[PDB]
Amino acid sequence: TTDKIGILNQDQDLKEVRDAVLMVREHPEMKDKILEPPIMTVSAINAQFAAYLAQCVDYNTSKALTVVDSDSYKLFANPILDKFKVNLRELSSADTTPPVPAETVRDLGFEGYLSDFITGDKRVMKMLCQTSKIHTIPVSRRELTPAQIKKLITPRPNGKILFKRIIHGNRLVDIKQSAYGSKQVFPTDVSIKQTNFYQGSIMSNEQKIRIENEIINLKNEYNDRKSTLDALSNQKSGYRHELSELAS
Amino acid sequence: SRSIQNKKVELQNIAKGNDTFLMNFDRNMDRLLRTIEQRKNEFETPAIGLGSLVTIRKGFEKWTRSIQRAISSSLNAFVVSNPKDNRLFRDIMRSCGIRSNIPIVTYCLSQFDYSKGRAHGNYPTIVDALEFSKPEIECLFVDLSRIERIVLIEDKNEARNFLQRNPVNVNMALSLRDRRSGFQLSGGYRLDTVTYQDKIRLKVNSSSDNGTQYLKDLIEQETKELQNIRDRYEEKLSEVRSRLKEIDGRLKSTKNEMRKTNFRMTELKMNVGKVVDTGILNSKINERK
Repeated sequence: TTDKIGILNQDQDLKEVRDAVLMVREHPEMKDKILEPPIMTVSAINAQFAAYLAQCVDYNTSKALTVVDSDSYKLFANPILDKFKVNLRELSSADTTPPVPAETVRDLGFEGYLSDFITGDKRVMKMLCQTSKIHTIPVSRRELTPAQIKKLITPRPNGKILFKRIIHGNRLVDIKQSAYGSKQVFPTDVSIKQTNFYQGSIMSNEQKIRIENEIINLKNEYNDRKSTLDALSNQKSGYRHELSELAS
Repeated sequence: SRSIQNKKVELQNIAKGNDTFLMNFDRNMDRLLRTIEQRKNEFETPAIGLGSLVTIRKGFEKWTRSIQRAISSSLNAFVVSNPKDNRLFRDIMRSCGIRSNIPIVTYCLSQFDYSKGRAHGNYPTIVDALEFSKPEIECLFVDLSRIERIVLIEDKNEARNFLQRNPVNVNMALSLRDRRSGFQLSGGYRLDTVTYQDKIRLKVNSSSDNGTQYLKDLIEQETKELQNIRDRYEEKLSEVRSRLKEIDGRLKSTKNEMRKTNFRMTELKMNVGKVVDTGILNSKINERK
């Protein structure tokens, strides 16, 4: 869970991003010019909102560096790509204002936008709304009724849909409108990678509260057993040392 | 070893029980197929839909992995027109015991014209690279994954330049870096490295003995590419080998120093053992005094 240097040891491919952020930290002129990837700075409010941002933002942009101004991308971007194969994102001057305010969004059964459910640097979060377009995707922790889903599927009379991607509870639905034919609309409901659609239940208590934390605990118990083995061995060597002291 | 499995995925149990080439999940695909074939009587629309219905066109066997990586969202989809049939397919899948997540997308089967929105250029598109059994499935794929706006360019720089030239009715381009990963460029500035899936979800027209055997040798060259990787580190492995040689030499030097300290202790013992043992014969000097 720690969005820090420790998260870079989980995957082998993350070593390049680790070396990149390290060399960025060493260079004093690079930290203020190129900030940390959104996986480090941008953090959600809780664990439920963290999985929502991971579904929209791909794995490449989450570990990609940020280039605030276009001046550094012409002379200081080449020393990064030659040694490390990491993605680079340049901050653009595109507007980050949503088409509709948060008032009408709350009237549709949503709590708010995805940009309001994450905390971090302003320059890093600005590109998450321009690349992944999270500032135009309503996010709600409660699953909405399929009737309201079909109402949101129906586009506006002007010929443009209200939203392109909506998030109700945990199911993610992509609203795509056909540009040819009779302008037919069709939903694409995908499941965000997480446990299940529970709401404050016992959280899938088959035999233990977790499935990998039990592996962690058994590994820690093995470490405890070997530490007690080391304890008894050094106690035996100390007893032998006391015997040698009696011999002296 | 996965690449070694990529060598065995083509001739181990293909077309009968291959849980890595055709069966993307537990042994229930044929079960669900027989179930829907025998219970289509209660379905108002046939739920025959999308991986098996799409076949790779000839001359683009190297783009199959890229097409799969791009349209995996629709390769595991079905064709259902009514929400009642949606729930029916759902509970049938739950009863037949399918553990893999099978997404569903509702759509009314109807053919239309999409030639006005196809990709403009001299490069072949996914539509020309894909063979569809029915035009309805082709129209559904065009509406879902916009395959008519994606081109196929082998060179990465060429595809990047073509995307930067602002092409008409083109959103993204596919590139072939190797047989394990691919380059998916969008807009000519966003470069993303995607990994090809190990399990294939697309049918190939050529046989598994002659047309595919040539592609099997390409996988063997990928093992040599990984053999180059493991041999590139062998030069780095020589560094840690020399390092462990140096540390065992230092261990031998410390053992020699320990032996020298033992010799020093023994000679100090033999020196101090004869200090005041018997040389206290002072009778002569007492007589002298």
